[PDB]
Amino acid sequence: EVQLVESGGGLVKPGGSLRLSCAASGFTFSPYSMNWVRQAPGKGLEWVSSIRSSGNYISYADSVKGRFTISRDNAKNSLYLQMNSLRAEDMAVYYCARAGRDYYDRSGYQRFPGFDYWGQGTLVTVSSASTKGPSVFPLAPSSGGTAALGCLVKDYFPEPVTVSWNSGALTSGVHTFPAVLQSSGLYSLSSVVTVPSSSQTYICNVNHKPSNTKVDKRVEP
Amino acid sequence: NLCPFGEVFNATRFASVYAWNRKRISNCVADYSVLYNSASFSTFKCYGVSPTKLNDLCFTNVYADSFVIRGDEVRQIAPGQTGKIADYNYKLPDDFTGCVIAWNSNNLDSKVGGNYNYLYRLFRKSNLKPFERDISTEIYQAGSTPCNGVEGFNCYFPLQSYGFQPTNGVGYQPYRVVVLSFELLHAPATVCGPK
Amino acid sequence: QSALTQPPSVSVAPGQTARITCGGNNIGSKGVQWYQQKPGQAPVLVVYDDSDRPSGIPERFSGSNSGNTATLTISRVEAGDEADYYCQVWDSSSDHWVFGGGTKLTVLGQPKAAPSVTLFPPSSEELQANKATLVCLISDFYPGAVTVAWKADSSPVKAGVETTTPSKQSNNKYAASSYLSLTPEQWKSHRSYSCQVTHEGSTVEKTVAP
Ligand SMILES: *[C@@H]1O[C@H](CO)[C@@H](O)[C@H](O)[C@H]1NC(C)=O
Repeated sequence: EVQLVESGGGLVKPGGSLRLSCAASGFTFSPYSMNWVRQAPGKGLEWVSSIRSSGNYISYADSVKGRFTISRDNAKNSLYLQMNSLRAEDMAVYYCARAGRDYYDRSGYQRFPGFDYWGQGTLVTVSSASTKGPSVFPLAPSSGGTAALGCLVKDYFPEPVTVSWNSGALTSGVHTFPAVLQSSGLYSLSSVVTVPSSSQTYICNVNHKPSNTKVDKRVEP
Repeated sequence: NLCPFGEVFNATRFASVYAWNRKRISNCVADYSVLYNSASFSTFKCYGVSPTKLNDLCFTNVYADSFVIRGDEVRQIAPGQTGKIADYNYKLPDDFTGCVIAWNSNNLDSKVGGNYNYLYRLFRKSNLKPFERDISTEIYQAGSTPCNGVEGFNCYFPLQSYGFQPTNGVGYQPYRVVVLSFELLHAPATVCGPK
Repeated sequence: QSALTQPPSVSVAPGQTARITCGGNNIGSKGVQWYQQKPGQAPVLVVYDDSDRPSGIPERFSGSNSGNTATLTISRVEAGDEADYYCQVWDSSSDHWVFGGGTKLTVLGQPKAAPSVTLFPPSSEELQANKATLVCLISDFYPGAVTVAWKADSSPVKAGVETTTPSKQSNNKYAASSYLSLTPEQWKSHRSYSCQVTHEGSTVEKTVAP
C-alpha cells in the first residue's frame, strides 16, 4: 500500500554538501507531517527535522544548525533534505518517515501520534577517501547439500552494495552475508542462494550506486 | 430549531460497517457541549478542529456516520490506518476535518447466545475510496472459474459476521462509532454553534 | 518531555511477559510511541498513542502510559521479539521529536543451533586475475559466538584470515563470513585449504580442493 523510497546519498567529503529525496506512494502528502530520522552506526535513533504543510512549520534538531534545510513538494509527494557542511558525526543511515495526524482530545489538548510509516533508509558516508568499484566473481556450485551457488563482491568502498539474483523475483533462500572491513578499508561481500540440485541459469545482478558500477554475472556449474 | 445530534447518538438501532448510515445535519443550531462535556465516550478524537472551539465556528453541512465495530478496530476509523474495516468497510479521507466518537455498546448490542447480526466485509478486489459504501453481496472470485452465484471452491461470500458476547474482551466487545464531518462549501452556512 | 529515559537492557524468559519503561515529565499529555528495530532493518512502530497498536502487529504487543512513566508490554515473548526498542514523544515547548536511548530485549534460554558451514573454491576468474580468495560462509548458528580457524594442508594457517563479527539474521540465528586471501601459487602449492568452525565446543569442517 504505502511505501516511502529514499534516493540520493553516497559518499560526501568533510565539509561537503549532500541533498536527499524521499518519494512517497499510497497517501496524499500535504495533510500528513513528514520527518527525517537518522541512526548512526552502532548508535541510537536521532530525529533530524520535521515539516508540516499547514503553515510550512519547520523544526530542526539542535545538532543541525544552519547546515540542513527541509523541503517538501506536496504535488510531487516528495521530501527533500539539503545537507551542507558535513562532519563525521553526520554519518548515519537517514530515514524518511510519515507521522500520524495530530488530533485534539475531548478536553481540546493536542495529541501527536508517531511515525506509522518508515523507509528503508540511505547511508551518507563522510570520508576523505575515493569511491572504489566492486569486482564481481562467481562461486562455483558448492561441494554438503550440493544445492547452493553464489557470487562474490570484492573490494568496494563506500557501501552500500545491492546484490540481486536474476531479475530479483527469485526469493529462494537468498542470503546476502554481511561485508568485511579489511585493513585496506575496502568492503567485501558474498551472496549465496539455495537452488535445486536437480536443476536453469542463474545471474547475480550486483549494483554499487556510489561507484556507478552495475554488474551482472551468471554463475555456471 | 436545534440539530438532531441526539437522534444519531441515542438511536435505538445502529448500522453495520459495510452499510454504515449517513445522517445529514443542516439548517439548525448545534450545541456540541453535550458531546464534549460527556464522559460516556471511550474514544473522542478531533482532527483539524478543537472540541472546545467548535461552538464558535459555522459550517455549511455536518455529516454523521453511524456504525458498530469491535473495540480493537476503532483505531482503524482514524485517518491513515490499514485494516479490514478501513480498507474494505469504512475509510476516512487523509484530509479529514472532523471528530470520531466511540463508546462501548456491550450492554446494548450483545446477547447471551451471541449477536451475529453486525457484519463486515472480509474480501474485496479493491480498497475503498474515502467515504465509499459497498452494499454488494456478490460472491468473491478468487480464481478464473466463475462462481455463477453459488459459494464454492475459490468462490467465497464477501461478508462475515461479528460474534458479540457479553464475556468477550473489550476489543472483542461491540463499540458504537459516530463520525462527525464538518463540511465548509462555498455556500451559505446552515449549521452553527450557539455563537 | 524533552528527555525520555529507557532501561539499557531487559532480559526475559521465553514464555513470560516483558515490560519496557520510558520515563519523562508529562509524557502522557502528548503521547508515547514505541518502535522495534531488529539488526539490519528499519524501525517498525509497535504501539502509538500510548495504547493503540498498528495493524499487522501481534496482539501480544501492548502499551500503557501512567503519567510520567510509560510501559511497553509483550504478553508472550519469542526469539523474534528480541530487538532494540525505542520510545518517542513530542515537545510543543521546543518543537522537537524526542527519542529514547533504546532497550535491548534478550530472550534467555533459547535453543542452541549448530553452525552450517559452506566453503567456496577460488574463482577460475580470479585465478585468471591472479588474486585468490577462499570464502567460508557460516549461517544459522545460535549463540552468536564462533571461533573460525583455517588450516592449510591440514596444518594451521593464520595468514590472511579476515572474520566478520557475528550478525543476527532474519531467521533469527546469527550469521558470519570468513575470508582467506592467498596467492594463486599458494593455492596450487598446498593441495587442501579449508575452514574449521568451532561453536559450543564442536568443530565443523568443510574442505575444497583445486
Ligand atoms: C443522548 O442521551 C443522553 C443520555 O440521556 C442525553 O444526556 C443527551 O442529551 C442525548 N443527546 C445527545 C447526546 O445528543
